[PDB]
Amino acid sequence: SLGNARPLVSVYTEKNEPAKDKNICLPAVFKAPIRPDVVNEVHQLLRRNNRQAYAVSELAGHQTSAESWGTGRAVARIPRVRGGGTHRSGQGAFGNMCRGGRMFAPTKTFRRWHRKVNVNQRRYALVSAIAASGVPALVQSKGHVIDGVSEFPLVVSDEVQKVQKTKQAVIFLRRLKIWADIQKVYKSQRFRAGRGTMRDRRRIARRGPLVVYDKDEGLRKAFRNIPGIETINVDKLNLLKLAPGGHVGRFVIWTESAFARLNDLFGTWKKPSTLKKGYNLPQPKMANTDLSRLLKSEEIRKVLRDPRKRVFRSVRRLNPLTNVRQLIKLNPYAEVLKRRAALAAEKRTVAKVLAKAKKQNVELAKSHFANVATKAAANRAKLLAARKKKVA
Amino acid sequence: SKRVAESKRRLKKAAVIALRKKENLVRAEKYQNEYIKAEQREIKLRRLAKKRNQFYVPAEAKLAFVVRIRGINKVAPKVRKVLQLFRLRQINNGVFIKLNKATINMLRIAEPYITWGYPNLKSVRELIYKRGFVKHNRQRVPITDNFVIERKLRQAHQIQCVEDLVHEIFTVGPNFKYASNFLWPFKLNTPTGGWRKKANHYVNGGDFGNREDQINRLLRKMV
Amino acid sequence: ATSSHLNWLIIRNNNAFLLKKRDVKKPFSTEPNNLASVSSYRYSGIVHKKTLGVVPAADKKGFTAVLKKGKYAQRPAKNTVRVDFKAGPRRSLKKLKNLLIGSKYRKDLTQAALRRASAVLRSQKPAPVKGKKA
RNA sequence: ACCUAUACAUUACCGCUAAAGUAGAUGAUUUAUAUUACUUGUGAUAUAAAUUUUGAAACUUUAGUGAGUAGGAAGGUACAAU
RNA sequence: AGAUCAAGGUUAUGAUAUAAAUGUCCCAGUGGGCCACUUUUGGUAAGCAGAACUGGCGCUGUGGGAUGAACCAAACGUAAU
RNA sequence: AAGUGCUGAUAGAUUUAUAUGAUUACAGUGCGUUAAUUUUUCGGAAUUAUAUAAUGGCAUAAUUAUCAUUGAUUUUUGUGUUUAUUAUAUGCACUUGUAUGAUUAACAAUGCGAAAGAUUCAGGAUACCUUCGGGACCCGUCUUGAAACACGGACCAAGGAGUCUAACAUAUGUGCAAGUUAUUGGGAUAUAAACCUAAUAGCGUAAUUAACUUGACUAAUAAUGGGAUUAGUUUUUUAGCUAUUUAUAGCUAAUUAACACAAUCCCGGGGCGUUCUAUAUAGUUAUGUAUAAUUAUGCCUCUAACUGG
RNA sequence: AGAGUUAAACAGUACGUGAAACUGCUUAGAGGUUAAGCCCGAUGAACCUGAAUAUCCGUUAUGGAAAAUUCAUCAUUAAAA
Repeated sequence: SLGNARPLVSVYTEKNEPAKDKNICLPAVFKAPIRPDVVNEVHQLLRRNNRQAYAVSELAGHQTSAESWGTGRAVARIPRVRGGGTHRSGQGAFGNMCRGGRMFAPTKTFRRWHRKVNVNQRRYALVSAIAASGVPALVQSKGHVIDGVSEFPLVVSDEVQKVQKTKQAVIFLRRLKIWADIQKVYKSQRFRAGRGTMRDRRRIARRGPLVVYDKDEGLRKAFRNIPGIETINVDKLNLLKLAPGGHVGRFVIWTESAFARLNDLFGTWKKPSTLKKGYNLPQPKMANTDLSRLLKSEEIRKVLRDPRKRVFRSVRRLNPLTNVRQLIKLNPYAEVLKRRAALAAEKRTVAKVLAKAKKQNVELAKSHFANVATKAAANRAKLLAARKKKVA
Repeated sequence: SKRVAESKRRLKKAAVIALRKKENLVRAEKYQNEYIKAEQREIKLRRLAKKRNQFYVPAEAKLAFVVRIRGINKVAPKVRKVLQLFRLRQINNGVFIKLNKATINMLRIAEPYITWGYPNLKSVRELIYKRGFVKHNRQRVPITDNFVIERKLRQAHQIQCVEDLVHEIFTVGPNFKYASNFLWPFKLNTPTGGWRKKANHYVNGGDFGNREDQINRLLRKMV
Repeated sequence: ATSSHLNWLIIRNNNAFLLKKRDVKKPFSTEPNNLASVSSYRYSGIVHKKTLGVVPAADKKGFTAVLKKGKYAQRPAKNTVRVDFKAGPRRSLKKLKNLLIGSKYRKDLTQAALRRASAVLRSQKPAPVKGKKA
């Protein structure tokens, strides 16, 4: 929508120089969508074109003359070698199970080694790489020591293209605080763990920055022998440089006249491009893309219904036939029938211990007459019934 | 302005929980006095019809209790289907069944894998109190209180208490179909003391088919 | 463009600091601004200026120099470098944790940051102790 | 009476399957207390202390459930290279 | 035989719903079967030959029948009771 | 059938409930009317009215409906009646109290992670040896069925078998969209890469005939036009629900109307083909014809074109 | 067999590593049953792994020292956010 949105990119020069009067505007590729899923899928494929053929000799296997010395000779049935006298006899020819014999399907030259990616999909893989070469969260997650740099995307003046001796390049990469990255590329010069070490790849290190110049006055020769850094020209812009491995966001350095051309290559949000015929910058599926302000939000939290705030687990089934406390929770009336028959069974044992007052007549001291003495005070309920129940 | 709202919720959820407990007391009191006037009437009718020398038949039984008794293999595709529809798919599962001509001819079909009989009130109670579970969107929720019957069945039937389940099942009510399909089938366990043959009829050996009063005495040792 | 959720789903798995270790289901970032060192979404190098951490010291033992986030004066397109500010409390082993709650109020890392400065101040101490047993 | 299965049952654990919940943390929540509007009474404000990220590809809750050749699908795992 | 109006009560046996409905890949394998109740044909009979139904074995362990592909119980995540 | 009144034993006891959500509703204890009654006297003890619909009991009215009907059973109740029964009328504090958050915790004993130094208690079929009990046939394969008196295998290390390609088809990912696709080439050029790019060319955009013919809805508009079954957005009024200023929302629907996506199910309509049929045809436009001079205009129409169901 | 050489001869011409198959010797325990192996429960011997500090009816009552302070009721001042 915008093309502006952070619309002032300061330019720096050789003495780390914040101050110009030249402040150019952010060239609107940098809002276009970062998509590492398409960048990885263009990278997977496009670097299959620097790739030449391996293939085994198509006569390996088959210049014996072995016929299957065939059943019934107590020995199995492979083609065995004919001769006698050379001790390669009979000895097993032609099969992949055999020593000497031809491999399962031998590798040919007309395997598809190279590939064609669609050319908009290259441009919508370069665009996501350029757009992620700003955004220093995604440079810093390639390693890339960038916490000395003073801007993103870092733009140096055009004068650095005239530099000519490499001593005056590590003077330059010192002053812009990016020497500490190419000092990290010195740290990881190692040896490979292959088979590389026999086959002429005895290592890389990691990558470093990428000086995107516009006109090599002497720049490319001046930055050759620094290990880690590599430069590029704005017209070319290889993707396999700007996202090494499928992984967006190499630490990049624009010069001034490099940076001022990106509003032509991939044109702008307003108009198409002039240097790429008919190209039109890709539109994201989600323009605002900040969820924590989308969910914040007061345009949405006047709709939301149910923030169910308990958990409600609390589960265990008790037993309402041994745990009495569940009976009175579940069938509350059944509490009554407990206090009715157990009260009525109380007076039964009261009556049957008074059957011993038929027999031995002992007490009745503080134990069982006191169980029945309350009836005499309970007589007053019937004695009030003759005087207080005659009020209505 | 939230704390004003919740403590009016919290004190109207209290008054409704209080107005269930008394309304589930005097409703269990009314339901209990039915089961005293009922069985005392059938004493009164016999001690009547003896002196008038008539024969008092009692009522034929509605409400069976049907329990799969035997085995999940070697079963034929028409006893395989009746016993699916009776929800009896394991050994020693039991469901409540309303008896008419239309399920009795289905208990006839599934007869050698089923023992059944007509249950006591004590048997109806002890099966939903000790073993009794409940369907909350296919989940088998236990009982744990009588909110969990008040939830799904008070708004569209008038069952809210646990004794309203027992009343809708002992007296086979209009909401019977709702309150047997509410209860997940009773996963009883194996009777202590045992079975007798499991695969000769109750009149010959003792299991499958109508026990018809002795589902109560079996369920004593099964629940 | 730039938001901590778009930035994170690019970084969620293909990171350079995330270094998951072998059984433990996907955690550990070795970031310089993590302070509860897993990889969450909001314990992270750049989550865009909720980026607090707790570093010692430089002078052990007294300090914990705290890199406080260098915030919304920055995009954080870089700064004529600012964006780590390093206000470092000192001099009292359990007063400064009140002076860190007192300092910041960015209530998402807050109890997981003074949970870390304690666990630095637990660690830098033990020089004149763990000695004699005579 | 009693003994006896990998069956039945109640529990712990593993998976599966099916549902359900959580993301305003310059927020939420406690405990006290100062003040307070005061509505009797309960809230709102200040103070002091306290708890409050999760590869949201996560975490939390709940229930059922588990035979398998030929065979198919998912998720891991060993080897070597870019 | 239809196209729009008017009237219609409480939706019209029972019990069930481990979700059902539908495309594509007609994708893999298979296209030698054997056993058994009851029915049955050829044969004198057969652990023979050939069919109808249901269930099994094949693919399936465990308990029982001393023993066993199919019998009788029972179907199988690791454990206690 | 009731708890009737218990007494014995057994095994078991998830839980980082904020390592992103009640420990609170319950009930239970300890302070603040009354009065006699009783009992022990050291407590307790008992007592009414205190407000119910009253539910059960009695009498009676009343009606729904019935086994059998002298009657009984009810049903709706209603009144009176007293006999009982039950619930509600316990705030404020305060407990180490009970419950409920898959209800295990209180008491003791034993023993010190013990500076290096070093014991106690539990556990360890790790991978074996010793001692017993139980179970226990040899794998791979074909087969209806293998421990098979079926085939291969004495043993061990290395090797060893579902691949590249071509062309389709479906599914999924991605880019652009009536389009798309550099890649045969060319250009720039940093190097068999990447970039840029003119004319085509494929495939799609329109089909059907053996072929020649012909070539897609009444219309400046229309998703199988129309019809059903439609998810969903708008909309209707109604009580109505939370908030209400009683404004404005959310809710069910009752229910009005509208468009009805997708998908399937029915009925059409067009293109082309084939066939019947209308034309008896008049007639529709021009050559011709009428004239002037291919030309101008008349108009009949021998001629071709054209209309029709 | 001593000695010597080397960093090393456990690198001495099978000359780097030096696996399995199979085995001479030492040590340990044991031996008449499925031929041996093996599963599961335990076992003797042997070796081994793990083990704990702020409370009942509280991170409460209360006295000693040390050091020191953007802390106070502190106050100004200087910043950087």
